[PDB]
Amino acid sequence: SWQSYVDDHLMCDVEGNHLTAAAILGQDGSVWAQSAKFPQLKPQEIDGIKKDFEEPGFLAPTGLFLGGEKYMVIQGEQGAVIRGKKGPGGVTIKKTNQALVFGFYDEPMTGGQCNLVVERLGDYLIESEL
Repeated sequence: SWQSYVDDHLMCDVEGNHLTAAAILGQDGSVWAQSAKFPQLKPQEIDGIKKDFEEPGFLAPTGLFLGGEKYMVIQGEQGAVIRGKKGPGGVTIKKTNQALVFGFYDEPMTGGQCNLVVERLGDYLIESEL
């Protein structure tokens, strides 16, 4: 289900650590599944994300805001992945055909481990035509 993807794919422990929160939202902004601590995102934030996927670099000067919190944009994949850092944590956002997979991490988990779980699920949904 969309909820087993969140709980079993995204929240699966990678080297003992797991995401602080995860979710799959439809690109219209609606939540299909989310973990318990996932943030309430604003409309304008979901819009900035979609705009950065069309015009990469759109978010860098201003920051990646999620839940009213600022993230500093870090290197991603054009039109495919947006990554950010906020102190010892960060977030990875993977764009699929119909969705947006989000992954929030906090130390001791690393960015590489968050990228791994988030992007692999994203490539799996993309394969299933989602």
